[PDB]
Amino acid sequence: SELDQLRQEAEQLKNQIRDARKACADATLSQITNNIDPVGRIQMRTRRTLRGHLAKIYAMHWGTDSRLLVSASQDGKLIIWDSYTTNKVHAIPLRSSWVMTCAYAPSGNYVACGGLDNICSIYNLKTREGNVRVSRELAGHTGYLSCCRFLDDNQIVTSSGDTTCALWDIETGQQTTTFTGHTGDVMSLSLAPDTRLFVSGACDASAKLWDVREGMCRQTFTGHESDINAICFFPNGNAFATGSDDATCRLFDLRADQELMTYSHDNIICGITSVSFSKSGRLLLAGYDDFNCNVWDALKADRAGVLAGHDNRVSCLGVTDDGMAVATGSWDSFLKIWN
Amino acid sequence: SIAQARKLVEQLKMEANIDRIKVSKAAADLMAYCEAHAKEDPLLTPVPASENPFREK
Amino acid sequence: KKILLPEPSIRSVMQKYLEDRGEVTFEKIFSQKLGYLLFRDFCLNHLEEARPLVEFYEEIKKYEKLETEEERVARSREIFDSYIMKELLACSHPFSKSATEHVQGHLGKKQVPPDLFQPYIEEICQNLRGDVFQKFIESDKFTRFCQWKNVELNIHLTMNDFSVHRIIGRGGFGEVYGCRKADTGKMYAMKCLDKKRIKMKQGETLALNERIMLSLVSTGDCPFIVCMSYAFHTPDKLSFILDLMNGGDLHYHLSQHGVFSEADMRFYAAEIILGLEHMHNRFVVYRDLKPANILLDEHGHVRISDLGLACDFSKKKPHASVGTHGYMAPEVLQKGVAYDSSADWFSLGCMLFKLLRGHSPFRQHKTKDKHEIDRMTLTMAVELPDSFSPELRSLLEGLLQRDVNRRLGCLGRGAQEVKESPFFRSLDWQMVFLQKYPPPLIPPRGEVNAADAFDKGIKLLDSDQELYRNFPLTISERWQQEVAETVFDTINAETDRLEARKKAKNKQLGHEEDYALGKDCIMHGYMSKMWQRRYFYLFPNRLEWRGEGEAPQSLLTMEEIQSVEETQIKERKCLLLKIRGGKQFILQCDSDPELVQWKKELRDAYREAQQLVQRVPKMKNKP
Ligand SMILES: Fc1ccc([C@@H]2CCNC[C@H]2COc2ccc3c(c2)OCO3)cc1
Ligand SMILES: [Mg+2]
Repeated sequence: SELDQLRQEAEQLKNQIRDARKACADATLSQITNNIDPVGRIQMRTRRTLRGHLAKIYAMHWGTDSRLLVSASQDGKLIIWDSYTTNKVHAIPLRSSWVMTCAYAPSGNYVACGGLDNICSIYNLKTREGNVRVSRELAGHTGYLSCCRFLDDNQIVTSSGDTTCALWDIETGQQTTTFTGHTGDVMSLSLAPDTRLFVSGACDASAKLWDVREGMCRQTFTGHESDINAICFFPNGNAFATGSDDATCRLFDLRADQELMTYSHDNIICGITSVSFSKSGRLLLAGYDDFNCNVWDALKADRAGVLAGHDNRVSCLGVTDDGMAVATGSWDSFLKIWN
Repeated sequence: SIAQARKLVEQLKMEANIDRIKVSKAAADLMAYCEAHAKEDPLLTPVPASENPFREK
Repeated sequence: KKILLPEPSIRSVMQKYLEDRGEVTFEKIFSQKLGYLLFRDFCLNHLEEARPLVEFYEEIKKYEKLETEEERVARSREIFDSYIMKELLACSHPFSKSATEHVQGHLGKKQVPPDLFQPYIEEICQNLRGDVFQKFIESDKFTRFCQWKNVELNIHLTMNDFSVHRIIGRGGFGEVYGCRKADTGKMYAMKCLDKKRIKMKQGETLALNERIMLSLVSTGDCPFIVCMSYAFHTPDKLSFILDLMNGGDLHYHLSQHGVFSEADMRFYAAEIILGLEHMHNRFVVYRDLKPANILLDEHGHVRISDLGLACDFSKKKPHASVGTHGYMAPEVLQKGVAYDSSADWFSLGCMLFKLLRGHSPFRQHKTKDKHEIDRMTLTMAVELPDSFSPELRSLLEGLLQRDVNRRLGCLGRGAQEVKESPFFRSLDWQMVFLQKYPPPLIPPRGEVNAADAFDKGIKLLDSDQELYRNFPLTISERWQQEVAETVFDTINAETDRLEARKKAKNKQLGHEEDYALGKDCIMHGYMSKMWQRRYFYLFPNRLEWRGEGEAPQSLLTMEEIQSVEETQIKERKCLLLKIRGGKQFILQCDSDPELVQWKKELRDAYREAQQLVQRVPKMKNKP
């Protein structure tokens, strides 16, 4: 039939892609990195505890100044903190209690958040009057908002449980591009350093590389055996890491078009909730449902350290742009800055 | 059903026809990136309390 | 002892409570006394579009009460030629062509019945329902309705709520006292039946049936029945709060005064007839009409009392032979023969005979054997003496027929037949109803033992008290009427000031914002938690609470909550919340509508939250 041919040629193209990928697999990253010294033991202390949320924390995002951060909570608020003094700059109660994500505009002028309301709300931080007010409610997804990241003050990418991501024009309130392809809830996204590309991780156990301008999917990356809950780009933009419900993180190279490494331990059986790289890319920090953040050697795959300071799930984390600190957020309602 | 399967065929066509580099090149570039920025990474190369805003800067 | 209204935030709970019951409609609120009073205040003082509609409504309501046709001829003219009429005829929503044509048609012909303007009332109300009502619901006059309604629905009377005075009656099961309600100062009769005695003589079913019948009859403000406002009880007493009648019964007074003339009888018969008509219109047969059951007030006006033997015939006409023996109709004496209200028209004749002669017409020579009195009723016709006038004779011949088929009051028009007797040809029944006729016997002030009937080993089980658990009652119409005629206006004025002062003060202190607003808060209000009294805010995923002087710093997530159950603590119903960690959370509410609503909303909240959180990968618990 017609569906007979399409289906068998699509499976034939998949073998072709797999064949081409294997043709590139001439050496591994672990072989290539055998001669560089181990990282040794990464031991950080808690420098700040950020106290204030009255319930579980679901997300956090650092400011580009490496000082202010926004966090979102089960208590139905965003709090913006000064990590240096621990003082709250703003505490923003939300219209929906079911918030799940937040984001800080690179300029520092806006934050965004959303969740089960299926809306990405934008909050103007520096109102002409002086207040913090909701400046735009981006409606359009037909499922929960899982992640959102600003490109500038008038563009944001969002991911959703409706299995799509989208680019928005904030002024018009309209989706400029819709990114369709995932066959499961999209759980996380990460913008490439240039913001021409981004990657998403879904409950279909795959990650995808999207062209923001053209709006198409360029590459699809498989390997994980369960939900990808978290994704992050390597600092130079040519690879990214994912963290999954299968208790592994993995490194994927965009130009070799395949997985380079797996970060796992037989000890570690719980899911990963958050991933982030250190400034140089050498450390991969991942947050776990066993209350820890494990620090991996991105090049050699050994675990370099543990940040063990929360009494429930580490639900989110982020390294500052200046490299100075990691923030971990938790179901215990605290954020801690480690250094 | 039939529109969907053609849609998937054309996507896989796009994905299949791209230029790939050897994992040895890819891996070498990542390693080289890390070595170049190793000393500018404070979580790797711990800074003096003086330079640390969470201690004594 | 005075009434303290709840704070206006009580509206959060009360509006949901009332709305779940369908009690927030135009008809349901407008037809309540305090509802009408708060709605008219809103329309008269806070909404121009509605003001003249309500002004006119009230003019028509004053017109309806005008007693004489001359008054109504004068007033209908004034109303049609009035400024409000010209407002309502010259505006955006005027009266219809046919409504104005109908009224103007009757008006031009000088037929001015009490319901001349009923087409106008109906059109007014069709315009008050819709946007004007919804605007009332939004206003703070509905908030005040919620505050009063909260108080109504949390009435738990005890004896300490009454200042009880002298005894004004005595019977087999208890006594009646003059008393004053402390809330409002309203004077009432308190009939305290003794529970030990009730089980002794086995008259619980009589005590229970009196309550049911009183509630069936105690609406509509009948001037000729002793009606109930409240029923309550204490460990050993059943108590009815009733219309105060401190003038003794017609048994005492008949015996004191001796027999009454036809003229004096005609006063009592008229007032009794209107009392019966009331009950019969609510499908209640009284069954025990006799002079001991006719009370007098301070002025000599009479009311029917003691509904314990009465019966509802709206669904099942009775058959049992119930009553006092000189006064029971043929169809009642015959078991198996079902009867209805016809039973009372026979007992009236018997009783009206007694007032004249001094004995029931079937109790010849004071014959005390009950079988004698029964067969007399059934077998023979009564020979009414030559003393009696032809009109009194046609009356009693009519009322004492053995055939319901040929008996006065039973030919398909009821009281309107007994009212038409030539015996009552002098009476204006409107004047009777309005109690305008001079009574025959003004009782001597402060007389003793004027309402007495002819007449430690026992323990009350918890099974006995289970008979009385649905005994307490409050007749809404009665309590709202009592409050309106006493404390409503002044309490409303005091509360307005007390809330104004709290607003100003909250302005200065900086705390202006309502934490409940602009969010997805479901409901809020005070409760006590285990005891600290906190203000609570329920949201879809959590319950937060605060003290005074700060926004909430503590909460309980819906995913933590395993069950919400009712629980007794020191004779107070509490909510016991079971929390995930084998932990407990107990809540105490300040009123019963709150307990009910808080239990409902928490159950809905946590069930629905836990349902949802489970479909959300980032939010749910994983292995
Ligand atoms: F428990 C009992 C007390 C008294 C009796 C009385 C027995 C004699 N005949 C009339 C009976 C009702 O007496 C009254 C008197 C004043 C009232 C009243 C009823 O209701 C409003 O104010 C019956 C039962
Ligand atoms: Mg019978």
